[PDB]
Amino acid sequence: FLKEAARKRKFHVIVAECAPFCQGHEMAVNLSKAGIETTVMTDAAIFAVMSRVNKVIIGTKTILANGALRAVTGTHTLALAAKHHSTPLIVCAPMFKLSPQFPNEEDSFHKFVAPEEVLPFTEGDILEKVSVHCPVFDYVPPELITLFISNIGGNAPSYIYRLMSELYHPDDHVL
Amino acid sequence: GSELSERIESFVETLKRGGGPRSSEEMARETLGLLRQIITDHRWSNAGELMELIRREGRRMTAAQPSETTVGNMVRRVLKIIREEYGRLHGYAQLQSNIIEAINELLVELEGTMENIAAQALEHIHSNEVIMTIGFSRTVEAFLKEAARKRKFHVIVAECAPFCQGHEMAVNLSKAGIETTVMTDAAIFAVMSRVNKVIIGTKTILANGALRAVTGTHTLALAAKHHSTPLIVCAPMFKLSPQFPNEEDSFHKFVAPEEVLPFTEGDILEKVSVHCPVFDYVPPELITLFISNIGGNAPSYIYRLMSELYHPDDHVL
Amino acid sequence: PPLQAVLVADSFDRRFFPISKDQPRVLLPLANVALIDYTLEFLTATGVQETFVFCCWKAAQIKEHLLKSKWCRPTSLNVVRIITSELYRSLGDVLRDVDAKALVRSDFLLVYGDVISNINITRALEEHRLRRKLEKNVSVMTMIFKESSPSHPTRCHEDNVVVAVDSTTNRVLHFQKTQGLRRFAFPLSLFQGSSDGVEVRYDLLDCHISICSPQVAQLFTDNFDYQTRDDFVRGLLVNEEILGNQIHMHVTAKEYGARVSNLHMYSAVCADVIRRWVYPLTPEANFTDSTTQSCTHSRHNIYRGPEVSLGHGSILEENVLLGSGTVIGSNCFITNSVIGPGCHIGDNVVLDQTYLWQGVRVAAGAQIHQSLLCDNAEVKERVTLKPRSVLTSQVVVGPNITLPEGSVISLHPPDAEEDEDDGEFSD
Amino acid sequence: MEFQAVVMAVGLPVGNKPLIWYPLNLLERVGFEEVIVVTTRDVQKALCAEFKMKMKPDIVCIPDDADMGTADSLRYIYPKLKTDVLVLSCDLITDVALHEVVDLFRAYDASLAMLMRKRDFIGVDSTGKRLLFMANEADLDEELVIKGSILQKHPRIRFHTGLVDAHLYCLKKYIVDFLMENGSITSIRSELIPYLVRKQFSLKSLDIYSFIKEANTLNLAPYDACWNACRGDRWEDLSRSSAQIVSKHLVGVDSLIGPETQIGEKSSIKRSVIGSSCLIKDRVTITNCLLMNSVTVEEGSNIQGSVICNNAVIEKGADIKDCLIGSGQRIEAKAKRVNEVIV
Amino acid sequence: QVPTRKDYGSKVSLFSHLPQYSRQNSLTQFMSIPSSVIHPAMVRLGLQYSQGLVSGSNARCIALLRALQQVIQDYTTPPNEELSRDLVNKLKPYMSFLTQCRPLSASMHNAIKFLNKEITSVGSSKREEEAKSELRAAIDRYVQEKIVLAAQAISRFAYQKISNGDVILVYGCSSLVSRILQEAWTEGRRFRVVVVDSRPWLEGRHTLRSLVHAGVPASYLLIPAASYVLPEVSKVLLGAHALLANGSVMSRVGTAQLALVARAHNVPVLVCCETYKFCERVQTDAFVSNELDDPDDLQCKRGEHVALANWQNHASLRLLNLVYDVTPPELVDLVITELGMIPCSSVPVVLRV
Repeated sequence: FLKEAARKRKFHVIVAECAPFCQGHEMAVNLSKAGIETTVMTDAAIFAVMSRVNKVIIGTKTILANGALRAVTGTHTLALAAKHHSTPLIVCAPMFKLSPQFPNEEDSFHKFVAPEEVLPFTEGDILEKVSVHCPVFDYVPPELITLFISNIGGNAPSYIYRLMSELYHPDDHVL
Repeated sequence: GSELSERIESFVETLKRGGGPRSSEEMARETLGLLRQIITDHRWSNAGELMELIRREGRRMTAAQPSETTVGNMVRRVLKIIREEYGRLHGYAQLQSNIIEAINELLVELEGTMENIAAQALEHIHSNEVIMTIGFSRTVEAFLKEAARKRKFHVIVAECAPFCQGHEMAVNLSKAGIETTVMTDAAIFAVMSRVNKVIIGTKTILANGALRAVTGTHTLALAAKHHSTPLIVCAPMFKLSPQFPNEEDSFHKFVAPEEVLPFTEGDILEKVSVHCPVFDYVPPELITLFISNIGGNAPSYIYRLMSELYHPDDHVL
Repeated sequence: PPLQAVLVADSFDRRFFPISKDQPRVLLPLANVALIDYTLEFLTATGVQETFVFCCWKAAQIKEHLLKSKWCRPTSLNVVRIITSELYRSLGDVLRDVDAKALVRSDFLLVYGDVISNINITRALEEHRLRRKLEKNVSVMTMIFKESSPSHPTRCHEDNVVVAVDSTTNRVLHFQKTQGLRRFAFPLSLFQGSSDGVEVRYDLLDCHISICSPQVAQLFTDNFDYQTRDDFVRGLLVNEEILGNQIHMHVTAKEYGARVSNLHMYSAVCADVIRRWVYPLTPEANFTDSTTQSCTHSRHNIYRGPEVSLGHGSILEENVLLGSGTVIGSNCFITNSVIGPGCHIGDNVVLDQTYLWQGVRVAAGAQIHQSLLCDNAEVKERVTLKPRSVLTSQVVVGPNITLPEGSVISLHPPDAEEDEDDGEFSD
Repeated sequence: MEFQAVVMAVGLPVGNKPLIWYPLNLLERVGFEEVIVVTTRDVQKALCAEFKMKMKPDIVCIPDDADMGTADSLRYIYPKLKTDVLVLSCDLITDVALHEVVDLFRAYDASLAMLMRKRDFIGVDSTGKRLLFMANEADLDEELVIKGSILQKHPRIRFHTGLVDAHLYCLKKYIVDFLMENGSITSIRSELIPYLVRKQFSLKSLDIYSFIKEANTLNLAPYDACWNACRGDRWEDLSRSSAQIVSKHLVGVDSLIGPETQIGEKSSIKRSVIGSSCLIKDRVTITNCLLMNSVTVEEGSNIQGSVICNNAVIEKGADIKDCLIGSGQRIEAKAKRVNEVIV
Repeated sequence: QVPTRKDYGSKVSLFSHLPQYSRQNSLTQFMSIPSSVIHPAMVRLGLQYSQGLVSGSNARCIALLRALQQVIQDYTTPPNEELSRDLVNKLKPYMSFLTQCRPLSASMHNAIKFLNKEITSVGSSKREEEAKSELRAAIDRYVQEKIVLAAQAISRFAYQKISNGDVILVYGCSSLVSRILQEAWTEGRRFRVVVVDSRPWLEGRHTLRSLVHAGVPASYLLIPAASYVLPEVSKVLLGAHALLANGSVMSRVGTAQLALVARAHNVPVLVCCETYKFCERVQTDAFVSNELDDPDDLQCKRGEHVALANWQNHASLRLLNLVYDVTPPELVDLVITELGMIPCSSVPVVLRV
């Protein structure tokens, strides 16, 4: 999306990096390999920089039957920020990232990965009483997004629960 | 003696109708001159008698054009100063000269509040930025072409409609190479998404930060509460008043309806009850950061400042 | 140099009858404020320090109101000299006096008895003095006119004026009234006299605030036929051969200048002073210094004097005024009206676009629209009226007595279209 | 096409070039590929070919009978016409932006657009386009009886008394049809326009628009204005002596003569507009005027301020000033009066 | 052969890509007046689009379609050519020229698209004249059903949501609100409009007139003071000179701001829009597509002087005045289209399927 919509213009791309294990960093290298003015930052100061940002393009993992997608971690706090500064949330998800379940259907809706990436084993004794959570998928609510860039065009969080019936069936929710 | 009364009547008259003194600085300044005149050229045995006298004259000066309180709060501060000097000399002989020297202190401070604000400016602005104001205040234009000689931002001024007053600023600031863009007030929100902060003036700062500004700013305060871009309220400290928002809403200044709907319109003026207010109230909670000749402050410090300057008893004036 | 200004305290086409028999046309409280005060305030603001009020019809009362008023007090920056003379009854007589008694240095305004305005003539006055001294006394009177549109409810059939003015010099090349006329007439050789292009013009409300040089009274007293400024300018504009001395003009954009000549234009300018069209003139400013007129201006122009105490559940639509000490009835309905100081009101009474005045009293049940009620016009129950249904001076109306449109009723048998009573008969 | 390249003029091909070519190349320059023409009408029916000698190989035209009014000529030419019409005059030498005229015609759909370049006093709109009451002086007695309506409609009527017209009218087809229905009028410029502009008042309105101008004007047998119009167009018409052999020997002073430019000396002329096919190279004094083609000069002719016509051989120290030595007078040793010499 | 109208002074930072045109160099100066290139009906349409005589959405679409009727039913076909090819090929420059002389609103775009589909419908099946008169009848049935019947059904709908005793509020020459308020006053249903307005194209005068000439006790006050009336404006009834996919109502620059102050003041909103202004695109900000007009009209005769007479001689004064902004669907509390009183969040589906 960006490195095609930025071979005409040149502008500000503030790539946060996923703190559990840096994910946006190869993103930044790949973007900069065309010179797009990419600024990498640690995901803990978004509410600092959010007020000098215009369009919030977030890449998501999958969507739901509310529009309330769940994406790479730290996107829910980015959504709370980018609504506290009322910027748009220009999601970019093709069709096949859309599953007709509902938000509170999965016990541990997230996907906890090995806490070894949050407090590596080489730490020591303090690893005896530390519940080192690591939920690498966070759950955006419905009302924080505004504009799905699906590969049919733009859409809104209330032209999704019909993309179900246009793509799936009612009784394939449980599969 | 009668020269007192004649300059009083001249002041009251040019208050009721007279355009100019332009900068509220100048209104307060000629008010202070008249205050000195009253407070040297009259008779009073006790100081409380002068309290009562100046209270009478301030009551008349404010109930003349209650839409303007710079003169009213100047009267209230002078009454505070007489309270001060009487307390100092009670816990009577020459306190007159003490009054006059304190007033001269007040006046020399007033004459420099604008440069205080100017010097305080540059700690809030930095390049690659876009700033939005409204209307026209001398304080704000001083602010901006002060911060302009160090770096070149992009100011976006929204011309008020009842008077293209902001227009003037947009010319003035264009005479510092400052990237001024003039937008029609309606279109505020249309560009509210690319204004990193707003700088608004006032003509009053009521007793809870609920300023009262040129019309077309409550919309600005709300569109900047929305985007959470901040309101730099560049209000020199002397613009306060110990009055509170909800008071009989003879609060705006309903200017002649010729500004909106010209008289040459025609017959339709039979029942078209036109309106034209030039003062939009603004509530506190939208106000982010006050500036003043003391420094920076929060809309909660304004009550401290009001209990500071104006002795809380003379709010009825 | 100074600027004296004459206030001709009565124009001399006596029309407000029987209104002009209880109190003069100038003592008329437009909005609880004698017209004389609006005139004097216009004078004081526009730059005047020197006024002379030549009062004719019961001038004693115009004085007794004026002397104890503001300007006649020494604290005024505008000197008023009540030059009273019950001798004459034509405006030309006033002009001939100010000629013979040498009461002008130069540039003395001429204002009628009741002009309502807030015009700043400083631009007009500057151009006046300029073209005077820059063309050596050729000018006589520099007229000032308010841009309007031919149907605004102020300029009615009475004084719809028509001008033929130049483009740059702004002199009145031609002039005529249109009260009962449907065509127009000019000389072609006049347009030869202006080859750059004359301009006929019809969108000018006449402010009656044309600035008068001393040469005005000069060229006036030479004749006797001239007896109204209209006649004056007609003469100056027909004698375009021998020293015509073109009357000059100037059109204004913003400020509002009109004259309460007739009850229709009176109601128009009342409901247009209420609507703030003449800021600062608006009764909350109380430019007439008196605390019996503290108009605590409210939302929707619902004015309210001190100590009002209106009724119970009574929508006041807009433009309402309420004089001091009044009282309104429950489930009343006022709109666009004006009430008077200390004037009772009854229960279940609608008052649309009316104009009550001082002392009046309306008991329950009545319904009044577009009318007027002069002083102390006590009224019984269950009474309706019609557009322009004036009355005057204590004429109690009996119950269940509907009146048609021009229902002018008062004490006068042969002038008022009925007689004073407490029913609708028994002269 | 939807527009019409029609012309209208009576009473000719004098001047630099024939009086007809200038509107022709005007039109063919401002679009108007085809060019409709109404030719000789005076007494004959044969000068069409003599008008057919224009460099542009496109011409459509008719000759006619002795006397025909302009309204009469238009009702006459009604048959072969089918659309929006644009009447012009061979007697108008202007470089106007006519596109603006048809602009103010089309944008507002006014029934008729006229042009007037600074008799003929008009009363026009408060904003400069929609004329309201036009006439000439001798039309109405002494007054301007302005119908109270049109002042109730534009309470600021701005006038134009010191102004001359141009006679170039774009007329909607339906007014052409209604005119053809009516067989009383004869003159466009006199009685067509005021008829419309008076019936404009009393939805469908027959709006009519006027365009003021300060560029160029029309000319008749008093070509006095035409000589100076051609003075300007000699700055214009070369791209809007001149186009011939250029010798630069004698006094060519803002002058222009066609081919056969006799190369001689001892001759002079100022503020001149000369013609071609002339045996004028020998000694002569100034002219200080314009003149048609086919002239001659010899033995120090002291001509002045007049018109040297076509097909003449005049020479030998003459004395003339403000006297028309035109068609049918040519001698050598003669001093002419300074008054109006009919020749 | 199609010239362009050059820029006018200096744009704004974000709008170096948006267009900004001048109200004086209408291309009708440098086109051969007997326009054998563009049908003079189309040129007349473009021109009287420039000067701003016809303004509103409905009005502009009616004008475009009347010009298309006027040219089509007088179109001439070339031989050895298919109608639905030769027509659109002979037509594309006309739409290009119209865009040049003035941008195309949403209504006009959807009208052009409908006409393109309708032209693709007909073919050599009929001879030229048959399909031609057919196209004409089709355009006329469009002009009927999509706007006139639209206004009718929308008035019948909104007549439910106007209570006897309240007020309403409007914004500018939105034809539908004029019709709604009028027809809602004829049925004995009392209210009291309070129009607002903006500069430069002060247009609220239009609805103000059209109301008082029909007995609607209106009131007028400029838009920056609108935030004073809302303590009493018991509804809000905006127009919508466009509609977009995500419920982002694109309208005149004041509607969004007004709706925002209305939301914050706690009074309902009700846009009104028929069902062809739904352009099939989406826009989330007020900058990706707007139209800067001839900007030299901001200057006011305030006091004695035009405050910017030398608008362009300053090196760094740049004036914008947008025509449309895009109010977001968090604020649009209704969309009264003829398909129903659909709330704005559910518009991406109704008007699309």
